Amino acid sequence: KLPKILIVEDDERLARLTQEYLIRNGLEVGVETDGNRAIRRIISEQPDLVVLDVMLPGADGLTVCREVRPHYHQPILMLTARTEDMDQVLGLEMGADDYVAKPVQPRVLLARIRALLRRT
Amino acid sequence: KLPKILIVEDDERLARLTQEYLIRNGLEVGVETDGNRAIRRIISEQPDLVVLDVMLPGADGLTVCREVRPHYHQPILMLTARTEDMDQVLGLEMGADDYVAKPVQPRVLLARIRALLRRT
Repeated sequence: KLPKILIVEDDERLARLTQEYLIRNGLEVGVETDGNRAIRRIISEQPDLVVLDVMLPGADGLTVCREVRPHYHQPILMLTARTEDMDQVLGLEMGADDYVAKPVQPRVLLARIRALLRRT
Repeated sequence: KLPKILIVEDDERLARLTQEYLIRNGLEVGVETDGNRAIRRIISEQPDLVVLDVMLPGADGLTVCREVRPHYHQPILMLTARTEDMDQVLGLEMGADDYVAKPVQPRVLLARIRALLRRT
């Protein structure tokens, strides 16, 4: 009965390294690399939390938020290299509960994931 | 029926400038400058959200957080110059829902406040 995390990240190698670390810290973690696939997968699998990049093939992160939010109310943590002020404000306003700059220290990501899961 | 914000910040001038900005954006905002006073004030006034610095006289931000949490369940956004990885993890683990580095752009702070209020 571990918390289920879905990592949505185009960088396959980065996604996996992040996945392995979170798994080592009491989380069950899956990885999706396509934005359109993420929308379908998030709605059907209903992860406890989504770690979401803004830049994605198929559908970008902002579009992923808009499309899943009517059917998915769990925390979404945006994790991206798109770190300008406008980008951050826009992500949050579109439905992300957090917006984190890459590269993120593993422990910091874990702490933010835990804090979000705490308020559900 | 505006959201009520309490800013807890030792820099009186910075606190006021931040207060004025948030007020201009549909928030009711108060300012507290002492950690010990903040604990009493947060518990009794029950703000909809607290903007909380780590560095405070009387009682530090982590202590304030620790002390109010059994009697205060609303969002706490830590806003501080204490930006080390360990500091961030500790703040979140202590009960903060967000942890933001100073100086923060006004629009970004507003967005984070709204996202946090959204999750109640």
